[PDB]
Amino acid sequence: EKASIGIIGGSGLYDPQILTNVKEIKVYTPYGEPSDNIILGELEGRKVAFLPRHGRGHRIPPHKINYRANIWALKSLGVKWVIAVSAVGSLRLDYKPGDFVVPNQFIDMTKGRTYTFFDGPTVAHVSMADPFCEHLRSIILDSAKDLGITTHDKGTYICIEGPRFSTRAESIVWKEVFKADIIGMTLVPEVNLACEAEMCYSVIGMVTDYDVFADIPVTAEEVTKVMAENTAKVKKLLYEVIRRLPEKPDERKCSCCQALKTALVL
Amino acid sequence: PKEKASIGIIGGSGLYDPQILTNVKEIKVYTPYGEPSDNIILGELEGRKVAFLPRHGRGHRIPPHKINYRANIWALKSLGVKWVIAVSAVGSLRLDYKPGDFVVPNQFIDMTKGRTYTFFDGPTVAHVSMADPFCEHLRSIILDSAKDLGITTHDKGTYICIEGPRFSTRAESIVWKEVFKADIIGMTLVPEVNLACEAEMCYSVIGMVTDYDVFADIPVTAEEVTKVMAENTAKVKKLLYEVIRRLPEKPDERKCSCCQALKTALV
Amino acid sequence: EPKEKASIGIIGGSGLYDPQILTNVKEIKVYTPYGEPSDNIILGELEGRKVAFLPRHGRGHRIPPHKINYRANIWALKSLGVKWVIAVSAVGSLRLDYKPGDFVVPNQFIDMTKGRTYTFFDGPTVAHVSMADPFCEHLRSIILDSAKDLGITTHDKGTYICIEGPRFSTRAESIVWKEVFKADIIGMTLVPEVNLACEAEMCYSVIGMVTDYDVFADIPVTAEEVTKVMAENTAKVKKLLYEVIRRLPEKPDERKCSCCQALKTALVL
Repeated sequence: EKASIGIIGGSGLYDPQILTNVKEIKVYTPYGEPSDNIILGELEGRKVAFLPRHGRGHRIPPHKINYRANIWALKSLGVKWVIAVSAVGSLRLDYKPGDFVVPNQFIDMTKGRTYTFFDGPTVAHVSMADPFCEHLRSIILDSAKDLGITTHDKGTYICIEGPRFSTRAESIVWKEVFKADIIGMTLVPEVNLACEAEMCYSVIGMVTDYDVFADIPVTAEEVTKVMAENTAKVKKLLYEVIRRLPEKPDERKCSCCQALKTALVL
Repeated sequence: PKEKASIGIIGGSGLYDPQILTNVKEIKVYTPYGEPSDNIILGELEGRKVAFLPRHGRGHRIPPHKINYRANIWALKSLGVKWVIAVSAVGSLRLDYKPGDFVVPNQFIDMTKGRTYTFFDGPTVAHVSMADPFCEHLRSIILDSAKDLGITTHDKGTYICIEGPRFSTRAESIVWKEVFKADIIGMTLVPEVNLACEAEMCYSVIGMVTDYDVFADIPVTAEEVTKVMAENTAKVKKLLYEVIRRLPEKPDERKCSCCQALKTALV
Repeated sequence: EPKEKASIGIIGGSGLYDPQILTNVKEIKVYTPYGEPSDNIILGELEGRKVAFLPRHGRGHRIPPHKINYRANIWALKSLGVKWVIAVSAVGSLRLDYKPGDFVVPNQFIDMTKGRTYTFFDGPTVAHVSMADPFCEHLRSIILDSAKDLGITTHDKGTYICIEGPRFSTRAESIVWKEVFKADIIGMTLVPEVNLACEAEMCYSVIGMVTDYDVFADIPVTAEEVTKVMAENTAKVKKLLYEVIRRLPEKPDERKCSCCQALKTALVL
């Protein structure tokens, strides 16, 4: 009924043969219900919570995910580290399908989501100049290097509304104009909320395809396919990362861990 | 007697021409999303069953951001529509696309902000590909017809869709043109085009240039759009009817990017 | 007994309002077709000028930017007869020469908000107001003439990029707002306030108070650093504000007011 590490990804990242106290729980939140029941497990004495953002059978599209419930639920369990795993399209020929990316920045191009837990009467404006948690980013990168997994160490993730994929003119713009490196649909508001909940959050992006600006454009089908072929990789990465996580992130290396001290308008 | 049409026309009122269409009948259709912008007008043109649906409603009482896009596209699909010719007034972002010229865009950039973008809210998740958002089969027939009629029609273009209803700010417009490199601008394309694609229809818009956006003698006005529009409504109707006369029964799938959109879009 | 009236509207933070310079203070509550305004409106007189103060975030700043009832606020001022609307707002800077403590009277904006209500016209009357020059030039020049006479540093032009918030920009977003969109300042409340004021045919202008550089700077913008600096310059805007009000003609000059006759040409017939 407690966990310090939260894993938000796809189904199956859950490895039942390496996690000990499995347990499934349902948590009610002031925002309705999470994408699914949360799976609690133990890994080397580390209490972990798995929450597939699309639900177990991938029934919830990006624009319908109850992001507030998911992040709130994790927070209510005591989660401090959140490792978010996401399939992403690449906007540069050197970030190739199969490669991983641990972005350090994002650009929000979503349109009708709920972006914050603060709707009033308490107004807060969290700083997100460096939106991700550096502590978790470097452990993920350290682990990726030891495991020999190709992983770019920086990158700007442009989050679009979806569900449809980008138009070729849009994609040229994301790449040439906004200078984004990778593209997806679920980062925002997940990352905003995790920050406002003062969690140390980082995303591992798995490059599935070149976006549009390429040879044979992105299909929902090729994404699901390349994903499977690299799910095994992230599971290894994931577990190795969890094995190395200190009990709490270092505040000096966590931009959002004290986000609220300076974000409330008083 | 099941009411059917293979061709859908979405534009302004008027396009529909009383005694030009022969077996005209008005119908109201109920959809899982509420009601379409207006009753649909069914008619025949040389044995071609056609459905007209003015997206703003007959008296133009519905603004761009309030259009029930899902109801409109779902209604056309339920009637058996395969081809959808969308006609829209647009502002030009380049001195060579002039008021009076038409444009058949091949791309778009979506800058809208609070509309409903899809028919797929769950539990079936779908991510339709839109690299080439329009139906090439329809675009070329429209261009062929334009050429035969001698109607100036640019054969490509990036349509940037803004939320509106207010028109762009000069700084926005400089960005749409110099940065985004868009060619024409309007407010109703998205999500109409997303939805038509998800409904696996062959869809293409005819943009009627109405004004230069902000860089022009006097900036774009709603009155100016309505003015130049009428002056060219006559041209689109001719174009329109010529296009319909030439349409094959079904679009050629090899030339229709969305005609089989779902086979590959479901997760 | 006499109906509530004001020709000037001030929308900003609490604090601009002052008991010693506005004479017949009266607090009123106005109901609108959109619900209620961010707070009760404070009516007062300044040199025989009837003024209305409306703090857009509410007196205790309990309403965030994305939750403000912009339609109610604008409609309430309109119903009181307001013709000049001076909007005051804390903003971040996207250029090193626009410094904290400087003021800016923008002449352009770029809307990057995402889920707000942008217009009073949802049908059946469709209207597309022109906004090529979004602000009211008449008010802008009076503000600038007043700033110059008071010796208050005030940039006379600028593109305000409005973001959805409430979280502050990412460093990658800020580089894009600055290098790509070329915006000069950044804030969260301009749109749809400015759209609505224009559609109401009001002569509207914002005085932006630079509070901080945005992420491309010393150490990134914090909510707390905007609170600290704002206060240090609230005194400046109050002087500016009052001097501006002292000079306002009865009605703006339509030839110097892009939105004052906005509806004549915006309705679809």
